[PDB]
Amino acid sequence: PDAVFGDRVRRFQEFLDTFTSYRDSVRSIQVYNSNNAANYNILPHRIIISLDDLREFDRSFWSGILVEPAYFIPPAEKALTDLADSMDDVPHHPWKLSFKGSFGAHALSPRTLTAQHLNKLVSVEGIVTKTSLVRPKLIRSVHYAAKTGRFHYRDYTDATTTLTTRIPTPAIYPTEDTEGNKLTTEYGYSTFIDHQRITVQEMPEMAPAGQLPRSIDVILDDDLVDKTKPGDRVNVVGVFKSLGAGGMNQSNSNTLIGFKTLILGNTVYPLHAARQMLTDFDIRNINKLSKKKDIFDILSQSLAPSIYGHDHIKKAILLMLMGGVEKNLENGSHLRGDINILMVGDPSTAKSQLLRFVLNTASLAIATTGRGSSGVGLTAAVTTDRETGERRLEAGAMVLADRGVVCIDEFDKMTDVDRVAIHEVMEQQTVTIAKAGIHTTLNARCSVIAAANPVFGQYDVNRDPHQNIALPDSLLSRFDLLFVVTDDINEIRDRSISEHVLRTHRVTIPFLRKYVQYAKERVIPQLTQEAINVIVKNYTDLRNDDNTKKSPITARTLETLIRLATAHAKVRLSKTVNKVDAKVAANLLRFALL
Amino acid sequence: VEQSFKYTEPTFCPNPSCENRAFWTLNVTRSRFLDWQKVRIQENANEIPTGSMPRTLDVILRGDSVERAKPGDRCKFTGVEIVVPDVTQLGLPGKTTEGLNSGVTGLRSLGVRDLTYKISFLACHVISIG
Amino acid sequence: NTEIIKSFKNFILEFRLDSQFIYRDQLRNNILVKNYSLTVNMEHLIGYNEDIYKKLSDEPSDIIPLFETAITQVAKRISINSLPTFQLILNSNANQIPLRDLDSEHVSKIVRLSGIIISTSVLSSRATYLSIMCRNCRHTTSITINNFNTGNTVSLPRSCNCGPDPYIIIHESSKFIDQQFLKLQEIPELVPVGEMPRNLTMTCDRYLTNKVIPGTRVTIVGIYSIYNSKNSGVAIRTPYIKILGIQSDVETVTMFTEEEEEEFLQLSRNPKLYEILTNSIAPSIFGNEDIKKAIVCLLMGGSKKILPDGMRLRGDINVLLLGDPGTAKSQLLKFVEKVSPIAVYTSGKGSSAAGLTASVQRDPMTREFYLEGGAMVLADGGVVCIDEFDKMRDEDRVAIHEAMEQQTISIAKAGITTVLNSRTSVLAAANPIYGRYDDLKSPGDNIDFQTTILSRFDMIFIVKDDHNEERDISIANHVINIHTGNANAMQNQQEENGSEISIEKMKRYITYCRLKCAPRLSPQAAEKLSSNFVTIRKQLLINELESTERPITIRQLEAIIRITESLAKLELSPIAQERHVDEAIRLFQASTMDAAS
Amino acid sequence: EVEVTGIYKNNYDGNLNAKNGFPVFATIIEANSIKRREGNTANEGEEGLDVFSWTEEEEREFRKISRDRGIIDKIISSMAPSIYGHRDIKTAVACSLFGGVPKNVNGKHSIRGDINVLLLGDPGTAKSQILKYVEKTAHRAVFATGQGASAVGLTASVRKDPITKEWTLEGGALVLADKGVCLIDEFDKMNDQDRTSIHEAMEQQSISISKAGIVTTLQAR
Amino acid sequence: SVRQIKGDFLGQLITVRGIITRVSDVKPAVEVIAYTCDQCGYEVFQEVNSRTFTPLSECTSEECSQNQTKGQLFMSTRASKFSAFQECKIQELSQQVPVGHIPRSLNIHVNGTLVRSLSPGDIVDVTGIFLPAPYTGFKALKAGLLTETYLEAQFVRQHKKL
Amino acid sequence: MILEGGALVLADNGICCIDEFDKMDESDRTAIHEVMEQQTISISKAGINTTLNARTSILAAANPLYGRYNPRLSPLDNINLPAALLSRFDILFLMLDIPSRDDDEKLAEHVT
DNA sequence: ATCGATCGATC
DNA sequence: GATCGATCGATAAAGTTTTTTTT
Ligand SMILES: Nc1ncnc2c1ncn2[C@@H]1O[C@H](COP(=O)(O)OP(=O)(O)OP(=O)(O)O)[C@@H](O)[C@H]1O
Ligand SMILES: Nc1ncnc2c1ncn2[C@@H]1O[C@H](COP(=O)(O)OP(=O)(O)OP(=O)(O)O)[C@@H](O)[C@H]1O
Ligand SMILES: Nc1ncnc2c1ncn2[C@@H]1O[C@H](COP(=O)(O)OP(=O)(O)OP(=O)(O)O)[C@@H](O)[C@H]1O
Repeated sequence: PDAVFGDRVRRFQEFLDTFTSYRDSVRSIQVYNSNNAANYNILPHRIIISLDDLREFDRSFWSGILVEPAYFIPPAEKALTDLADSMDDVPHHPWKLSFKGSFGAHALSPRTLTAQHLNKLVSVEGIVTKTSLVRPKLIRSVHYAAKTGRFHYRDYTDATTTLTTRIPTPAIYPTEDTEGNKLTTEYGYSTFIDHQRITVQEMPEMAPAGQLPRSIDVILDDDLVDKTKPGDRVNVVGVFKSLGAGGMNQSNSNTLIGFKTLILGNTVYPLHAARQMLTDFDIRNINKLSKKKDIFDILSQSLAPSIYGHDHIKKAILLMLMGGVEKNLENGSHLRGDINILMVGDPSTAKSQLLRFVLNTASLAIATTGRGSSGVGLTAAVTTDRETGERRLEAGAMVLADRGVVCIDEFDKMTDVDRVAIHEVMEQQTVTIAKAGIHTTLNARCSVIAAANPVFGQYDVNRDPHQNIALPDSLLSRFDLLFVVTDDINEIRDRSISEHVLRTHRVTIPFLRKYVQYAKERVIPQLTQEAINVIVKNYTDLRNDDNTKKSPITARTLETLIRLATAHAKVRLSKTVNKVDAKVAANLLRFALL
Repeated sequence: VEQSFKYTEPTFCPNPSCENRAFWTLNVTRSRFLDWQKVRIQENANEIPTGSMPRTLDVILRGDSVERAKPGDRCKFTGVEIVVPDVTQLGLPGKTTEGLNSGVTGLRSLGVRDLTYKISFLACHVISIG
Repeated sequence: NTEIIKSFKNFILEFRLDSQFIYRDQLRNNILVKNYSLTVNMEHLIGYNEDIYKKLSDEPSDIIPLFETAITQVAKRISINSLPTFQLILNSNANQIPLRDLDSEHVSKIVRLSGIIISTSVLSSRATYLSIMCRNCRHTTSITINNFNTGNTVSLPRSCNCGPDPYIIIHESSKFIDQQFLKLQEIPELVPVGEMPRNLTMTCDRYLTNKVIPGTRVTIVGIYSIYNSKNSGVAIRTPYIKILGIQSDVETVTMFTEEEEEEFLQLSRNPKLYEILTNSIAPSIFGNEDIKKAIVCLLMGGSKKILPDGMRLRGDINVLLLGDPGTAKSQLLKFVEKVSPIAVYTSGKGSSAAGLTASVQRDPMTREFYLEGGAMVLADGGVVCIDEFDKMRDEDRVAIHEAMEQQTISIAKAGITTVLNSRTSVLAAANPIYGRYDDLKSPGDNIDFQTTILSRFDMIFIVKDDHNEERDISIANHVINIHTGNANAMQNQQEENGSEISIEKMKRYITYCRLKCAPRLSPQAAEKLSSNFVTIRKQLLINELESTERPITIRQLEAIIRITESLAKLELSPIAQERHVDEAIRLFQASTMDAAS
Repeated sequence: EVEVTGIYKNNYDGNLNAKNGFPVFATIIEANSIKRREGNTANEGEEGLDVFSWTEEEEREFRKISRDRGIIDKIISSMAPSIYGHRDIKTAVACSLFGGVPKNVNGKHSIRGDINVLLLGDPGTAKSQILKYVEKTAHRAVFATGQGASAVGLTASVRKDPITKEWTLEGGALVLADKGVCLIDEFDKMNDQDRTSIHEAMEQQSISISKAGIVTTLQAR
Repeated sequence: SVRQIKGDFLGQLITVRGIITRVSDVKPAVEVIAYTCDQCGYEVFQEVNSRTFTPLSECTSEECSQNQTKGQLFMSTRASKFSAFQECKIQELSQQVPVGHIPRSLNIHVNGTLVRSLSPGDIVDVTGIFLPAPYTGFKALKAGLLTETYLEAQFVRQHKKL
Repeated sequence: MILEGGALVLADNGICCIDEFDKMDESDRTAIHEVMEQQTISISKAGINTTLNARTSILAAANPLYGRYNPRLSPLDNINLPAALLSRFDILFLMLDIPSRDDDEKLAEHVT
């Protein structure tokens, strides 16, 4: 390599000013790895070259990285490895790149392919839904002759070097080298690496409807494994690459494609459209916005700026979405620290409107729509052979609902399969099944949001208020709040309605989502010896006034009456259970029961 | 003559010193045929001790005896016995330790394999009382 | 051959009609904007020589590559290296033998067809320029694979002791073309005895792909060559069509010429559109003026607001008919199918309502599931049409509730759970409980139990059966005019040619006037509808004191504001007016008192 | 239903994989001709061979039988010979299989070209025989009668795939029959099932369906 | 826990807790061999590789080979010792698992005399050494450099047992 | 084709504690009689016709029907099988609820 | 990648 | 003519959730 190395050589003296600002960063991350591990009684090798600093004073060295990125990456590795030992070697893994920056119109949505930038750089976004296995793989073993006591050294290349077209080495353990020594190999002195195949869908909103969502796939490496949950808005960028032999294999390969498009990539980025950083300024404003004695009322009407009223409902959603704690019993069954509300209403009264705008501020809570299929909380042994001979229990919809919220529609308009499905997973936090394989108790902290319609028209006043839809009352007993939405005619109400549907054809949301996702990580009081005294007076009267009124209650309803006020103090962001929380919890039930 | 249980290749004693065992061509003209069928039998009802998976076997009808055996009736047979293996031929590539006796049966003069032997039955004449 | 080539570089730089010199004057005009393509128009080619056509029309594959190389060389000359190879597009119009010649003489002969494409596939890659290395001596060659007999045109050789197949396919200096495997279905009107139709297979090139959505008539020209795949008895093969040019009809992504809107702007300046379309839409329908106004506003639509928060407003309308038989509720619906850009006709039985939305299956490669079918995935922007909303008792109701009012379905089945987009618009026509006695009893019992489906629709007509002994004889005069004598073929060419609009011009017309103007109603007009509504609820509650129950709710009130947005798309005015909006309520107030009777 | 006339052949391939390999041979029937279903198999020299070939002795003859003055008073009297009865049914049922015209039009709504009679009879008059006799005298027919007529099996239905195939479309009665004969009398338990699938074969004529398959439209007049 | 054992932990010594499931039975493994020729009686010895192996010829020995007549080899059971073998699969504790993915299984083996000391449902931990094994099947069109490893046990520390 | 089972082929001479008596009753309701019916726990499938023992006590908690069990209404409105109750069982209990002023606040203190 | 069979060359 | 060696060709893969009528 003489002439193919001089521009590689010229880069080695060039970009040392580009990491004038990173030559500290490359060594400072590993001196504490030489100090955490030496004093136990941890980070990968990630070197974020900004594209700006390379673009700012180089053109020919820059232009090749977006035209022919197949001769130019093991240059930048080769300078980088010798600037690690020459920095630090005295205390007694090639430091590959990450390559973040901007790109200038390479946001190819994989519904579209390339015709010109094949084998180039490409930025790709979307959602992943495949999440296949994890499995190690060698790169190099170290043979050893026991007789004469001397080692050997051999590398085995694969489709993981990403750029060079190496002659493959399909050998597993080449034994008996040119000697008479029965060979050994110190596998602890060997080295290994892993693979993970994941397919990415299309974000199904900016793809115009003339096709179903397509998909491609990406092979990544050790640094970013177990990072992507199924259901994350991910952003990845790597090289484009074809492999395999096709079309001109030995015989009879007619009308068979032979170029598997792959991506060998880096820098998997989550996005939000957990990463929400905040300075001292905005964290102090929410302390200043924790100060007033009205913030539970201001946050209620600042949520859905299209619909009038229902402030009992509008407080309930924000009370539910932030959620309450579950103190797990030591050597005992934890109770239902989740909360599960329900709605029902005579039709076209926005009972389904507010169920889907919670999904925009979901904070990684992707819900379904409730289609009559088994798979709501199971797998039913879908394996697809897991690349020829492995069986996996691929999770349907409970790997996503953990510490999140879901919502489903048309409860009464289902078959019998979901009725036994929501039976177990409500009284029990988990599910366990051996469909065709093994029992496995995988856990899930989830909470439903319901919606249903009464069958017999406008009959919610002339008949029994209970037994009203006759879906099994085990679920009615396992839920608490059954709001009956009224739509009676008031001549000032509909007059006010008539203008608010006209002024919608043209204190804020991102501050709201930051508030709850900061208040999910602070303290939990649970304790005031007199706030617990007022609520039992506030229950035993209606425990004697349950059959003399419309609805009978149960003993588990007492666990609601702590749980609502428990999260109501989380709105206050205080380590004390106050007294004022035992007044909102009273009258909210008093509207749900009278 | 006398094509055996697998002898789909008559390759013995040509007339001149031509290329013996080089080929064959199954003439549909002079090689006369005969017609047969393969049915399963079952044990009668008044002999089973209990519902203890009543086993069975298989027969072969060779002559004019085809189609005389109306299925689903009490019936009698002739009685010649036979054993038939078929594992190695020209075409397609040929639980528990069934066929464990087969490992003894290896190493014939052609290629080393694991040839089994399963019991079967041949008939010559049928009758159907009832 | 080289001699043949000498006879095409010397022909596609001086062919002309009388002083226009066209083929240099578009090849230059196609090298500036990157397309790299020709349109030869073979019937216009014949002016040189019938022989050079006949060396083409009798023998294939060789001719296409020689022609392509000649064009590449001329393109290279019109410049002074980044120069790709080109592609050809041929087109003629002889006649289309539909699907009948199969093996007799039409093997590797030029042919022209007509069908309806239904099923696209995902893209792929084949190579066209390679660089090949040997194991033993590090030899280096380059082999181009242009045209096909699919692969295995020529294989990698053995030449450079030396072991065989010593060669490999690197990926560092290559180019790639994409194929399609889209499947063509027969246009279902021209094989009539009693039989089901059949299907073929076809692939193509990148610079003429992704030009079709499923649900259209297309004409197509190409080759009838034969491949052989070994995944059936005699050594057989299979048929397929290599295609050349989809010079089809319109798309039915808004690029077109300027004179198409010139007459449209010259027509829209005439303020007589609204009254003339009611005649000019349905030339064989006796009047029915109130219903006919509702169909033109359904096909256009309103808008879609993604207003600066999470939620949105469902900006479209969905009409619903019901009435006695013999009163045009059904034969009108085939008429809206041809005039729509995209239209689907599943009008019967509901067709296993779970299969209306989406379906999965075990797939034969890799034994996996994904999503394939649906009657709502293909009908975005356009309009569906169904009927018989009485005797679908099983699951039609549970399959349209999520499908309507948000248009955001998600399949909860064994694989994916994705919210795929939908912008559909429904339409239906049903029967009451045998028609007559329903309108001579207590005026309920139309849909036997539920009002909840009726509150999702907004606009409802109710036709009836009078006995007007005067106009009916004109109707009996009307049907004998159309049915035989066919004078309306000559009457609607002697009244249409200056006044009315033909049936195919509207298909040109509606796709342009929707996709350009984004309208909004007048802001001072909001006092009108608010003052209108408050007595309608009073007109409602004056009836419920009579022990009468059922259906009017607020969703129809936000449908009238879409109705007044509809004719604004027709006039293409960005603001609305009051002569505009009073005619809209004039259509709806003739379906407000229908709840009383 | 078909019946085939050809030769018999053998192909001793020496390879079979359902049974074991054995000294056996398969069966292949090549054909030389094929004809349609036949009816009333009692003939001796005619009506088994579909001649239907009106070449010389027929077409030269068939004009003078058309230029007479009382043919329509003669044909319908002589149509169904076995049954003397009242006249008007034989006027109608002869008119039914004679048919009209599917007159197409310009880019507008099509016109039904069919005529659909309906009989009503006392239990014991000859109404079950004229429909039986007209099945022979037509060219193609079907006789789906009474109970057991499925609500879908008349029209097209999807038969599921075999072990490596796709969900294909295999129609039943009405797509085969161009002039079909049903017996919708009073199968009341299934009257609420099938009758939503026959009264749109006339109204929205050329009806086809898309249950979990492909959206297509077959044409059956 | 098994969620983080992916990396440099090959060829090492790591204890992992878990829940034992899918207990197989005890089967005799082979460690030495002795083929008999019935002519010279020199029982040939060989080491045992992975789960598939191949016998040798008969004209290889020092007495019953090298002549015009050769002792035809065949095996004998009792002239070779046989060890113990049992296979088990592990899962996770359902509380060290993160909020996301499902738990991950693993393969374990036994040697020596630790056998018949585990049970389905044992909330236990094993301490043992690490080794990947090759696949030796369909090596070209699949399994290029993949590993599908296991761990080899050394010690079990079981807990919570008139 | 190993002989996998549920409870009564492995919980012989022990305690079989069951819940949800109205679940999967097309196979349950016969077999629960077959331990009270003496010694007929068997596998009468197509495989074999062998019969093992039956020596286990049953504790059952049949959940009632919709709403509270109306005590003014008749019993056996929520229980399924009368034949098990008449002689194949011996004694019953019940868990009725009455609103009480004194006991429930202690019960409130029992849970708070 | 390994094993078996067939063909060619040498003794 | 027979025996031995070398080269070329052939041999190993796996299943069990949606959807139809039916009782
Ligand atoms: N009570 C209300 N107040 C204000 N707006 C309303 C109300 N009810 C309905 N709307 C309007 O109706 C539109 C959509 O209503 P939506 O479709 O959610 O009814 P729905 O809850 O789906 O009824 P159902 O679930 O019974 O079908 C919204 O744009 C909203 O502005
Ligand atoms: N208003 C009308 N103007 C002109 N022709 C009409 C009208 N109404 C019906 N027809 C004619 O009726 C003929 C046949 O219609 P068809 O038999 O499909 O009616 P139908 O479907 O029974 O009516 P409906 O749709 O009410 O059930 C058509 O050729 C059509 O021309
Ligand atoms: N007018 C008639 N001329 C000759 N034969 C007749 C006449 N009426 C009845 N028959 C004879 O009576 C027999 C009984 O059959 P018939 O036609 O009465 O059944 P049907 O009552 O029409 O049955 P269905 O009511 O189910 O249609 C027939 O075989 C027919 O030959």
